[PDB]
Amino acid sequence: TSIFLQEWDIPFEQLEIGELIGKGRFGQVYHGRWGEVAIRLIDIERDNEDQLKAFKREVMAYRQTRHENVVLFMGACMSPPHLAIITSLCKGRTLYSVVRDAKIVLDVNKTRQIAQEIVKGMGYLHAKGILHKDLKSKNVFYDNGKVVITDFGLFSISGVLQREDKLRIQNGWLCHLAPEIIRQLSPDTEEDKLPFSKHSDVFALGTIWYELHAREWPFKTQPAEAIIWQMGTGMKPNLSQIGMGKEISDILLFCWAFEQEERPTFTKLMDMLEKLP
Amino acid sequence: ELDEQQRKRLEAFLTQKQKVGELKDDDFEKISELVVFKVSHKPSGLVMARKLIHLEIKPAIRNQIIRELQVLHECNSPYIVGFYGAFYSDGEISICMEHMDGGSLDQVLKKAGRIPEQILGKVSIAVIKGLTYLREKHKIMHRDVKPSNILVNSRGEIKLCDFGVSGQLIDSMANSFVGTRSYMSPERLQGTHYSVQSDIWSMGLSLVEMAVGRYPIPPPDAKELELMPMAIFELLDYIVNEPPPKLPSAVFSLEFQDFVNKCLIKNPAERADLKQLMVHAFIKRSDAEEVDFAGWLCSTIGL
Ligand SMILES: Cc1c(=O)n(C)c(Nc2ccc(I)cc2F)c2c(=O)n(C3CC3)c(=O)n(-c3cccc(NC(=O)CCOCCOCCNC(=O)CCC4=[N+]5C(=Cc6ccc(-c7ccc[nH]7)n6[B-]5(F)F)C=C4)c3)c12
Ligand SMILES: Nc1ncnc2c1ncn2[C@@H]1O[C@H](COP(=O)(O)OP(=O)(O)NP(=O)(O)O)[C@@H](O)[C@H]1O
Ligand SMILES: Nc1ncnc2c1ncn2[C@@H]1O[C@H](COP(=O)(O)OP(=O)(O)NP(=O)(O)O)[C@@H](O)[C@H]1O
Repeated sequence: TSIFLQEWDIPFEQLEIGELIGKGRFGQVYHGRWGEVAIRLIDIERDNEDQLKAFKREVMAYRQTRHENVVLFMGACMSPPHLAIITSLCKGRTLYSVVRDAKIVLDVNKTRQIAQEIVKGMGYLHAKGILHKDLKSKNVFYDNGKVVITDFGLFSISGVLQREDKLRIQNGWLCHLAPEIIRQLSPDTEEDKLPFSKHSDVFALGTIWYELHAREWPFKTQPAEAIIWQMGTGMKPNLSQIGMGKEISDILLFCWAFEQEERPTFTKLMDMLEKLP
Repeated sequence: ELDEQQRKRLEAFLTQKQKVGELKDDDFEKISELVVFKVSHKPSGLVMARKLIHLEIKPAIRNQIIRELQVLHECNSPYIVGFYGAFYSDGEISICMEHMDGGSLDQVLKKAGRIPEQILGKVSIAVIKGLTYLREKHKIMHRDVKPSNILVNSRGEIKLCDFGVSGQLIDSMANSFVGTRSYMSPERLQGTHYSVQSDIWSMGLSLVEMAVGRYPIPPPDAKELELMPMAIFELLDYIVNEPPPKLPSAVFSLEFQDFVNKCLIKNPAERADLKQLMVHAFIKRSDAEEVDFAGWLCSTIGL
């Protein structure tokens, strides 16, 4: 019914909480000290034992992860209604904020590398039976060549969807969602019951690959209802309008493929990215 | 394209804005919830409606925003709700406008059962002449016509609201709501180029919802029309690929049935444009009608 912080293999004497690092839809994220760390406090209902035992199911998994492209899960203390999740703190900027900084060169060799890092990290989490369910550039960190994935598995237990007969959709979410998912969004949809897969996670990498070259998200102009219909029926942009060759544009066709089984594993995708000029 | 009973009320509104000057949070006292609130300005004995959109962005953008919402000072019509000022406060831009005591047509339809054809004839002129104003005198299209944004009052005016003037506020809003009732034209859903024809369709589909008393997609079977569980993507794919909705043959005049049928054509070139609808039999007939709109309003709403 509870999780204590001494249950972890990271030796924990004292934990300090600093300023708020940023606004976010899911709990709050503070600076912390332990070295420096990132504390995400989240709130639950006092007695919803069915979602809390579902959460312990998650974090036991993360206790086993260690990999240089995955944020370091350090600990997680659960005494309801307050919960925390403690990962190491990422020096540097989000890939989101780097893609959008004019002062930053993003050459086709360097984007091929930043994509390979995410793929490695993502192969590792798949290897261990962990879907991310919210892969995106705001949940990848970049600092002078080191590339770290964060926030994996959080979406299951998240509640970022929560008006009456009206689903809240945030800008940028829908263009990461493979069609098998898009076709199912309702005002009754719950994050714990959407059909995520290793395939939907590869789709979301496609959206980052587009974003790495376009330096903006796909479907930037269009309204949300438009995006749902276009994407449910299979309509995907390409990168010829900005002068990207056949091979940079062949990545997208494989990752964004309409039938899941046609999308590669992360292993296969790592091979395809090695073969670029 | 000009009346004088209408010319008095606009000259009466242009004087009520001289009274306000500039605006800030502490000027306003919350009366009731309507997100929008009906609020009581204290520096001016004028009950406004304030809408509060939450935005969180750096200052060079919030000023680029307010500059573009200054355009609504210039636009003024008896078929457009009145704009007073637009200011930023506490991480939320606030638009204060004319308050309208009858509400939107989707809540009067919520309380009434269905709206009788004669009243719907007037509103179409409101809407028809409303949108034609902004295309001809401001080169803007509405971009969000639906029942929730058509406003009525005990004095008997009907006007539009909530339209696409500021292209940067479009961009700065962070998240959108999607539900079971969509009013988006099939050409917008498919991502192709679009004009005021989208608003005409959005008007057509709004008119058949108000005349039937039920959002008309998916169309009801014979069991539900006699007495008179779906995912977003199958509603939107219905709108693009199935034949458009249509009024029930029996209970509505042939002029009306055609009027919506011409709005709900799928190919936006064949759809009726703004002033084809100005000369349609159905609105020539309702124009030269005497309906006491304020009377039907105050009687069924209770004010
Ligand atoms: C925008 C909006 C807003 O301003 N205010 C001020 C709002 N408040 C408000 C307003 C009035 C009053 I009294 C009271 C109020 F409270 C709202 C607002 O309250 N609420 C509700 C409550 C929450 C809103 O929901 N929204 C809002 C409304 C509508 C739409 C949206 N979202 C979207 O549409 C999302 C999809 O992204 C659209 C991106 O499109 C950007 C515009 N890009 C173009 O058009 C390019 C077209 C084009 N052209 C080309 C060439 C030429 C040549 C000539 C012309 C031309 C045509 C016409 C003139 N020249 N063109 B070419 F067409 F430019 C080539 C291409 C959100 C509000
Ligand atoms: N390990 C970390 N190190 C440093 N900053 C972090 C870390 N994890 C999250 N943050 C930041 O904390 C804030 C909140 O994180 P998060 O709630 O994931 O927001 P987000 O994932 O960027 N956007 P969203 O999920 O759509 O709400 C953001 O400013 C993040 O960049
Ligand atoms: N000027 C107004 N006077 C009175 N009621 C209003 C006014 N503007 C909006 N409302 C009501 O406020 C509620 C919300 O309006 P609105 O902000 O337009 O959101 P919405 O109707 O749910 N859809 P949307 O307009 O796109 O945001 C509805 O019940 C409207 O009838």
